[PDB]
Amino acid sequence: QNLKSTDRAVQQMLDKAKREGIQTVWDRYEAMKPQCGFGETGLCCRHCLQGPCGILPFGDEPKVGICGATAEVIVARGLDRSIAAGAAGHSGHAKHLAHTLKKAVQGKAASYMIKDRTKLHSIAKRLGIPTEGQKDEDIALEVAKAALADFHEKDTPVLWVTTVLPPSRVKVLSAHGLIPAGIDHEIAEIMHRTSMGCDADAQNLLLGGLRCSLADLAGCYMGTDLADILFGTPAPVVTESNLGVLKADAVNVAVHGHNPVLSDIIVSVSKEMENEARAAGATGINVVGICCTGNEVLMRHGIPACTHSVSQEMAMITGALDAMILDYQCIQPSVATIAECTGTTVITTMEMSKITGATHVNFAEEAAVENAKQILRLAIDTFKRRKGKPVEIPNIKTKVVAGFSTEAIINALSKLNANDPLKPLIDNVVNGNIRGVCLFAGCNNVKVPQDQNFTTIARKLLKQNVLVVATGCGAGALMRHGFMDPANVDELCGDGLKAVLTAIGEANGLGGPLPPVLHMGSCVDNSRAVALVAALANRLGVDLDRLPVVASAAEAMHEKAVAIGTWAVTIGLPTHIGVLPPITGSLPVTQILTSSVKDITGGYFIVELDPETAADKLLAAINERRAGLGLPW
Amino acid sequence: QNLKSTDRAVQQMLDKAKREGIQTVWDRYEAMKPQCGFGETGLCCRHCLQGPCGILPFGDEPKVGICGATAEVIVARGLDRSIAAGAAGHSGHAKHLAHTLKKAVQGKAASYMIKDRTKLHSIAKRLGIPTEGQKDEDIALEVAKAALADFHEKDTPVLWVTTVLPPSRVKVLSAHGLIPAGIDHEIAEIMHRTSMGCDADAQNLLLGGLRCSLADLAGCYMGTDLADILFGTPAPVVTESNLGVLKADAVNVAVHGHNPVLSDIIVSVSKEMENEARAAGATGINVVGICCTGNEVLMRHGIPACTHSVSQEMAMITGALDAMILDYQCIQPSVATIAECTGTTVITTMEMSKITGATHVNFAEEAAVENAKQILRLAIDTFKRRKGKPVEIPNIKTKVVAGFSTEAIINALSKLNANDPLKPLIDNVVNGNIRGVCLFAGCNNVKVPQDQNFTTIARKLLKQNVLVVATGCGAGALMRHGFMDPANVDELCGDGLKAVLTAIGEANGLGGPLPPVLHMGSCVDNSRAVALVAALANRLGVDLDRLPVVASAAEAMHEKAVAIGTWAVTIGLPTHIGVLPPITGSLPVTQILTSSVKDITGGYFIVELDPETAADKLLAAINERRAGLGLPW
Ligand code: SF4
Ligand code: SF4
Ligand code: FES
Ligand code: FES
Ligand SMILES: [Fe+3]
Ligand SMILES: [Fe+3]
Repeated sequence: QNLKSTDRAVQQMLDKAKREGIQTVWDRYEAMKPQCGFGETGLCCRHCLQGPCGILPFGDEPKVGICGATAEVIVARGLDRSIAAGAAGHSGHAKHLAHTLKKAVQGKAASYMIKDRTKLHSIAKRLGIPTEGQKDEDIALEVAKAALADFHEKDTPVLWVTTVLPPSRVKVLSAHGLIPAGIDHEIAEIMHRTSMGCDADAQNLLLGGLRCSLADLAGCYMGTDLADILFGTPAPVVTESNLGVLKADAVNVAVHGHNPVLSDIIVSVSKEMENEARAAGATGINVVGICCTGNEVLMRHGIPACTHSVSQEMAMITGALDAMILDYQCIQPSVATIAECTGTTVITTMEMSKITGATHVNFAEEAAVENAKQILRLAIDTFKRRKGKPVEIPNIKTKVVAGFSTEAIINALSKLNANDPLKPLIDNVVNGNIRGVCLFAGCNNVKVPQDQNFTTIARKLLKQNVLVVATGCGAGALMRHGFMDPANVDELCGDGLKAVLTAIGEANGLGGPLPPVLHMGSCVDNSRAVALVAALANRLGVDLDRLPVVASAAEAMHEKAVAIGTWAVTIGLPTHIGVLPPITGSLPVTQILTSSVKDITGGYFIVELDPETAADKLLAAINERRAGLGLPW
Repeated sequence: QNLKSTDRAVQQMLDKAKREGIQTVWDRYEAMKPQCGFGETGLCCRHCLQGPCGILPFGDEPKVGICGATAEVIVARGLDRSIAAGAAGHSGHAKHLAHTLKKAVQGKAASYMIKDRTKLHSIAKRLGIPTEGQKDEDIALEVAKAALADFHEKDTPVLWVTTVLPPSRVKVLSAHGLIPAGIDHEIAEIMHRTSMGCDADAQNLLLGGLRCSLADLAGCYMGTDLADILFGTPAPVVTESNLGVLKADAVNVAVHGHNPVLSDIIVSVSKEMENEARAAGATGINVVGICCTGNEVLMRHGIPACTHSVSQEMAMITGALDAMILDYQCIQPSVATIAECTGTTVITTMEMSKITGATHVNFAEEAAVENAKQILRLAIDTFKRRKGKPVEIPNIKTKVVAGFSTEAIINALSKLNANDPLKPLIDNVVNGNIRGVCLFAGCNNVKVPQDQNFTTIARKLLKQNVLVVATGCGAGALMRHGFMDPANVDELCGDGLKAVLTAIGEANGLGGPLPPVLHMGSCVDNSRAVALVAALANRLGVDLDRLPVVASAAEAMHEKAVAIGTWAVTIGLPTHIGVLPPITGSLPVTQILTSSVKDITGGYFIVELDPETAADKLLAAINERRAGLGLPW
């Protein structure tokens, strides 16, 4: 089981699944091997009914697609389509929040409201929207109108790109025609250009991909901003993670997926439904989190995290999960089958995201609280059905400190310098206490033993004094292995990083250091690390491609992660990916994405499947940036 | 060579290619076999880095994707993505025309103008735009603003759907939530819902696909309307087709691709550049057409058609093609390689559609005429370089009567009944002279011997008195085998159809019948047959799914053809596809698309690879509609 996951509770549940004959993601992976080399390398195209076209990586024919598409064209077109799909996911998340805010301030969804008015004012000022003498409701109405308008062509380019990156960075990208014209415009234009008999030049295609990745960034940043306006900006919180956060004696309700719009309401309504759950004979309603929706309610409300990503099925294997409430993205459709063996009620709520065999509750913001009650009532019923059943929850959980938004980080730092809060952090970079900054992002991938790359690379970087922040299921992997527990700072962090974490935490009324890794939220909250990095850039006078900041999608799975890696490259970062992406069938494209892109954006991909090597390479990139600033290392 | 193409000039040029060692689409196809069964059946998914996932059509494992995606989910998601790519192509075509019209009437692109003011007024009235007391330039400005606005969410659904279908049809589609909210909105939402861990219900996914296909329809209809405003509505014209339209003694310039925006300017400017071409020693500039751009200038200006689709390379094999001017869509990137053997200058003109090895001319509407001169000058130079070279143009050409827009058809019919022009046509349906109507649409596919399905099915339907109309490369296939030559009416058409064609043509000052097949334009001008069918629906009081109208993508290749077949099904038509689409790996999805979709839209797919069988099935569907109206058959 140790080749499947490094998580001990996941191993316990894999044993139970094998005992009980429940098929798992790892079993389906085992039945899939050997996987196809054409697809694995990118050398396969189906954008034509003349296809499929396979191109051998090496040897004799076939050497070219039927229409004459070369290997680099096929590879570049495939990658471009996956960037557009990732952009479309983060896009739809943010679009739906934009509609929710619009509905809220127009009196149509009373379950929603402006919870963060300082943020609303910040965003409106950054966008050039006038605040002075305006009603909050009208400022928010303008901010939502701008959000929706960034999806199409207009007078201006995408404001959630051009107003969130330092002007020098915007000038670099715009001299290469990389500034998106509208989010959905870019997605559709990718789909156009990559269809048969269109763009057939790898450089041209990859430039389009960089532009589309920035559309994805805009969607992430939009979603973050709007969820913060709607639901509050995260501040540091203490909670727990892993399967042991489940309780045999409560109604256990997992919120799963990505959009917090419904699950924040679920969190707030379950509090009221406590008394009714307890009339059914439960101790209460125990809302836990899975994947990014879970991270949203962990960041804002301290909801404990049950599990993430490749291991989501294992929550159900305990027999104590009574409801799994989905919205969309990264939900294994297998849950709906597995529920028939475990008694969990799987509930979808989004019209475009349904799974055959799952109960559907048609969620509308205009009836949010009503929907919530209905859904939790189903959960309560399911708990009744397992009154006295034996459950096996592994008694494994870690302590998690999280809620480190960029605003929270800046406030924490301001306790060391109120008038120039980024300065303490910059000072410790300059004197070597902080070697650089590494963002861990992305998901788990069944091909990599779960969390192994995240934890190995993290361990090496922390010993070398790299400040580590994390999002999405990368945050999830690090939190389930103790990396967000301050009590591990001694074992994990080199002396200088230890000193800075201790200084900031003791200055923040915690009596202890900050945790070894700063949890910055969901996959859309990858934009938060942009806002931090951008701010450092601005405070220092230099473009992003000169900062000792790096990013690692250590176990990337989802098309969203490919779009995110591509916009970490486009805004200027060295960007490790720890899973093989479908680029190795073409040397020209690999060369562009790992080398010559440096001469356009300053970022570049680092493709490295071995995590010790990947950590060396990330440390080398950080130290190259240090030397470029004239710093020691 | 006869198993490759049924076109005699294509066979001559295949012989020359084999002689001279030039690789062709058919050779690359031969090197591709045996093709992959997973892709061919749809049972393959790469929307995850955990992939590729192959699912055996039959047998043991693998039976499910790694994430638990079933076979019908994988198949439905693949098909949905190809509908969105087709929609994105027709979408971008129409978007670019919308921007061109906007630029024209704002004084920014003087090479463009309102050429059809009657059409502009029609469109503005159909859209609810006010015409009375308005400047043309301001009406057109409103019409372009509405065009651009149909790409995103707004007060209203997509007007190029809801104002072009009969209200009963709009009510049917809207009771199923199939009315698109914005063209690019639908494309992005498909990309969202089909990415990993989202929609996992085949019915839900296929309903999304129908909605996206209607976005594609909107894009087609928009593109038609705007090109008609900008460039004139086609009226009947006489021209020629096939390779013999090339002339050894002229500068031979092929316009190739889909957007007429540049090639109409090329047509008009080459007239002036005649004298300069003839100073180089040519007889003149001979502009010929390939694929849909060619069909646009054939429809409007009588430009002769050289070739289409699977056989486009053969134009270059003559050695007499001096320039091939591309915009985008269905251009085999092989042209750019083959040009090095044939001396043709391949010129791309669109920023998102470049081919490695081709000269790029950056075309801007604001400098259209200038760009044209530059491009034709390159053509002229290339002609000089082959002064005295031997060329082999096959002396094979057919006579083509074309330009049968819906307006042209209605005018022609109005010579038999001025006050009720659809009535003569309806009368002859009712008395059996016209059995029904069949639209041939789509491309050629290297798997089908070129034009064989189009010509076989056409022959059978014409003998049974079916009125046949055609677009795109289906129009191309029928025109190159004589089906748009009135002199073949006797050999081709049954007695009643012959009588109606003779009556209309002799009433239209032609002294002969109309041609056996009505050429209605490009792939976007598939919308023209909608406008005709809709009008018949409205004139008769019945929904489209009650008319004896059918559609056949007899040799479909491009993702655009899949979107077109899907919106011919969604607006209510029996819709034959003559190439295997990637649906056979899932019986549920095949059942939905060929049977149970009848109970939603009234249309259905007819998948039939044998053309004699396909013609039987199309005749049976037409006669089923006849019986449903209570007619004889
Ligand atoms: S677009 Fe080209 S490479 Fe792709 S399937 Fe079609 S013929 Fe093959
Ligand atoms: S989305 Fe599912 S079926 Fe598709 S590649 Fe990923 S794991 Fe396999
Ligand atoms: S041949 Fe395996 S990915 Fe297509
Ligand atoms: S396995 Fe051949 S299409 Fe993927
Ligand atoms: Fe996840
Ligand atoms: Fe074509």
